[PDB]
Amino acid sequence: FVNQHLCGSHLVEALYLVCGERGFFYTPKT
Amino acid sequence: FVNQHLCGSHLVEALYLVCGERGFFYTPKT
Amino acid sequence: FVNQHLCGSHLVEALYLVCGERGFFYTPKT
Amino acid sequence: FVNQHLCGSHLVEALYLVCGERGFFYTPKT
Amino acid sequence: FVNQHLCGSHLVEALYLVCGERGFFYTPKT
Amino acid sequence: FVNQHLCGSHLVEALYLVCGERGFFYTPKT
Amino acid sequence: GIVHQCCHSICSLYQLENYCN
Amino acid sequence: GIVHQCCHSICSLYQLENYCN
Amino acid sequence: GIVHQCCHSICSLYQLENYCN
Amino acid sequence: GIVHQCCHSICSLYQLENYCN
Amino acid sequence: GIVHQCCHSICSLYQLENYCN
Amino acid sequence: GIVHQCCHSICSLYQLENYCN
Ligand SMILES: [Cl-]
Ligand SMILES: [Cl-]
Ligand SMILES: [Cl-]
Ligand SMILES: [Cl-]
Ligand SMILES: [Zn+2]
Ligand SMILES: [Zn+2]
Ligand SMILES: [Zn+2]
Ligand SMILES: [Zn+2]
Ligand SMILES: [Zn+2]
Repeated sequence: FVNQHLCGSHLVEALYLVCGERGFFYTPKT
Repeated sequence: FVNQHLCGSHLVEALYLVCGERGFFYTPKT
Repeated sequence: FVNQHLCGSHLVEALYLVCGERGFFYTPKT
Repeated sequence: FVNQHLCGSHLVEALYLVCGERGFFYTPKT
Repeated sequence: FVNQHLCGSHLVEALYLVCGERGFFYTPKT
Repeated sequence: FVNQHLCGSHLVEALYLVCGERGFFYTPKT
Repeated sequence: GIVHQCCHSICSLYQLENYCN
Repeated sequence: GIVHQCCHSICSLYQLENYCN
Repeated sequence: GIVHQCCHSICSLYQLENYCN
Repeated sequence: GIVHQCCHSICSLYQLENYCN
Repeated sequence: GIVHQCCHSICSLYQLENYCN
Repeated sequence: GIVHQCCHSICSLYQLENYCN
């Protein structure tokens, strides 16, 4: 898997891919 | 075709922009 | 809505989303 | 399905790259 | 519709993330 | 064509577009 | 679910806002 | 329109160039 | 242009809408 | 080819890994 | 948050999975 | 590689084509 800083929508597409059917949660300023 | 899987990709990118600091949960199920 | 610098194709996808059926104009070096 | 709406997203990203400084107008209508 | 052409776009972006330093070849043919 | 630094998945989408049916090879750390 | 509503019909930014936390 | 031509059939970079200003 | 307003600087949704038709 | 397998059915990250060099 | 862990810093695939449901 | 040529530096369309099959 890529080894770079993942930011903005790029971090979201990575989660989308990586998590697959599991789904994911994107909460930045938590 | 994978119409659902592709649409999902756009959806999460759109949520990234729309939600901002609010964050969001993406559950392909339900 | 997200509060970050929008650059390159990211600014175009934001306009695409935000403007919807209204359409938009992208002229950078005006 | 939203085949037209999704295709539009790719189109504008492609125009961003192809047009460059020339800019472009995106009118989903017409 | 251009279902194949659009899917291809997502595929290469996904390979970018999955392959990382390993790189990849994209041959729309075969 | 755009005249900017093309990085990450942005370089891959540019190759996808530019190369068309020819296909392309993305090998970064060669 | 967001997939069933927004992949069947186009959801505007305003409609997508419902799925934010 | 760009949608009717390019979403029906694949438009190459060269074809897309027509829609630039 | 929009690049300097929204890429170099930060634009609110309202300011982004200035570039809608 | 990657298009025929992954555009017909969803390929997970694990399946996509086969197409890496 | 995930932004500081994976955008500001670099995250391994395993660390990225911490944000999966 | 292409990363240093087109990401670190700027590549013209012609130079980008060097990476086409
Ligand atoms: Cl698509
Ligand atoms: Cl400036
Ligand atoms: Cl920090
Ligand atoms: Cl360098
Ligand atoms: Zn980017
Ligand atoms: Zn798509
Ligand atoms: Zn400026
Ligand atoms: Zn930080
Ligand atoms: Zn370098």
